[PDB]
Amino acid sequence: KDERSQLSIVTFSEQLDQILGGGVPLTKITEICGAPGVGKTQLSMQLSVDVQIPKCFGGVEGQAIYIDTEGSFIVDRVVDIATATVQHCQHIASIENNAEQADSMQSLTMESILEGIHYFRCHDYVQLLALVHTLPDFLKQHPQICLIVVDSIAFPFRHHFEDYALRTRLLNGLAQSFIKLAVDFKLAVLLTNQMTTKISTSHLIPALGESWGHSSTIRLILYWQEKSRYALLYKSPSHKQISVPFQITTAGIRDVCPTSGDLISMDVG
Amino acid sequence: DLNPRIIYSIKKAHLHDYGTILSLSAADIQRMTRLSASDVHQLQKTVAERIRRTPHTTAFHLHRRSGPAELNRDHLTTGCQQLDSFLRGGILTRTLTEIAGESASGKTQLCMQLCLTVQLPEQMGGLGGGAVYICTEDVFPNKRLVQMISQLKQRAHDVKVKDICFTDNIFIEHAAELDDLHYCVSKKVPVLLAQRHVKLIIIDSIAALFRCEHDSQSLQERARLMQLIASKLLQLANQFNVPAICVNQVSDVVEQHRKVIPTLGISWANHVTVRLMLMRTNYKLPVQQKNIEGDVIGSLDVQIRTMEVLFAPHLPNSLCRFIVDQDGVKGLPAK
Ligand SMILES: Nc1ncnc2c1ncn2[C@@H]1O[C@H](COP(=O)(O)OP(=O)(O)O)[C@@H](O)[C@H]1O
Ligand SMILES: Nc1ncnc2c1ncn2[C@@H]1O[C@H](COP(=O)(O)OP(=O)(O)O)[C@@H](O)[C@H]1O
Ligand code: BEF
Ligand code: BEF
Repeated sequence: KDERSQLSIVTFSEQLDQILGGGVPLTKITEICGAPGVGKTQLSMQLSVDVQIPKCFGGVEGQAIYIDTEGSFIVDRVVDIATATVQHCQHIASIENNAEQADSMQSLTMESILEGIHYFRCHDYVQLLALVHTLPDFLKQHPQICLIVVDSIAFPFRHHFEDYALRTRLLNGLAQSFIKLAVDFKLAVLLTNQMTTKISTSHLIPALGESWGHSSTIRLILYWQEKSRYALLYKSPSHKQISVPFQITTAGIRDVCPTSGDLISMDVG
Repeated sequence: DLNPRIIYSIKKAHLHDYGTILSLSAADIQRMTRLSASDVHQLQKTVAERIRRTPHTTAFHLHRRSGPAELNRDHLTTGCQQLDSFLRGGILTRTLTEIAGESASGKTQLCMQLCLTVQLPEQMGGLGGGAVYICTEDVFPNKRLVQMISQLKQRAHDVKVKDICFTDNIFIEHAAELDDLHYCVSKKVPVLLAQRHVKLIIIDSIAALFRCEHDSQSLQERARLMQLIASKLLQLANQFNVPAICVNQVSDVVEQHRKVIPTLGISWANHVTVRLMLMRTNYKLPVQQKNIEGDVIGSLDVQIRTMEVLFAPHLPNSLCRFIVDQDGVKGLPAK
């Protein structure tokens, strides 16, 4: 309805922003799946930075919540991405020569970007439910928050749950909780997910079973092909099935060439 | 647990574990007890607030580093400045670092070197504590360790390092089978972390114990024991602020029918924070042998080896050369 509910968070890869519909959409759930090292945490860090891009540079100019359940949030890496994002905005302000942009760069620093990343560390799945349930009290106090990252949603639930049906309603309780948070506070919910195998040539599938992923609007699979990273659009409202190449540099998520990359694939129909 | 008045329904409702409460909906609470959304909301609010959890902070605090102390990590030096910069500081605490590599690639040498550097004072890049080395394969190479210790004391020009008794603070355990390794990690190691100030956990090798069972009932059991051992390792690393390092044989010839693939599969990989791979090359480096009071006498060849970052949250997929000599593992300047 309002103009905030239709905004999107850029990934700094335009090829990625295409298949996402302009970026990671607010008020929806976006899911990132992939083998280790493919870039789930890299994309999570990038979005936590990109959501803070000021509106005079075309950004949402919000803040981020980073819920880290694996412990792979090394702040020295975020400094890399934050530095590069500020340098990119500084470049725009210099090319476009607008006075408001030059004013934004006065307060747009790597440190301010770090200050816009609210960080929560969960060690077990019980701490995650306790945090999600106390989030409304926190978000009402920080209404400028436009992004919630859970990195990852899968890791706390890989234990030997004796009642997998209990794990299922645990995951669906969270999926309903994140959908409600996404609409009620008009922020993007980014969930990262691990891959697992299936025996009954073994192949990889997203974790948490077939009961998981229904409440996710967009689902991406990051994967390697030769020595190149790719993002397969697994689930989307457009129903199209696309793969786009991207890369991960010291600056963060970027397009592989400026510019290059396109495939087609689809489903019935 | 908190107030007894709302309790009259949940004690009678067969649900007194704090974790189980937070799963179901407020209307489902009304389904189980004759309570209102006013009570169902306040019931789950107090439970969620009761659960102890590390408090909120910002990335800026992590950078400063002025948030909760249990979120700070420390760097353990590799002993070489060149490898330390390649790792942006060295081995990180509260992480699981996997060191994979082919046979005689230097995996054991590197781990033994960290058993020395962990004992250095923090000003020198150490963590000021001992190490536990869990062996599943060969006998520990004590002759090689004593050589490295002597070379370290000889080359250190500070009495603070010379007066360290390295052998007394390196605790060698042998785990013959997968179940025994789980006992050692879950029961033996925490004693060392608490009572003897061990600041480094090494397992060499977790993959070797996956030798030959091949019973699916065991294979479910083999994978069940992996998750438990890997989860316990991560839990100890965070709780005691120590690095956990697992050595793994990279299984080359079957997967690649010079390219390589680590052994334990994707379920194991999902626990690894940083995975490095060591390989041998055919190239050799001429180095002058000079000893101490005697002088440079001639050149000998050392094997040139590679170290590669397969994945890490903060490192590029870079490669770096290194060698092994009397002192241990030494990096080579780029490039
Ligand atoms: N400082 C850096 N410079 C360049 N690339 C990096 C840097 N840090 C990490 N990367 C890339 O990102 C990868 C880590 O991705 P990550 O998101 O942690 O994986 P996962 O999807 O398992 O979370 C590394 O393997 C590396 O290729
Ligand atoms: N004192 C030394 N000087 C030079 N090279 C050594 C020394 N000790 C061992 N090496 C080399 O290290 C390799 C063995 O390394 P090791 O730690 O056993 O690796 P891995 O555990 O992967 O077999 C051998 O190739 C050997 O040539
Ligand atoms: F660091 Be990634 F989320 F595996
Ligand atoms: F000595 Be090595 F770990 F094979």
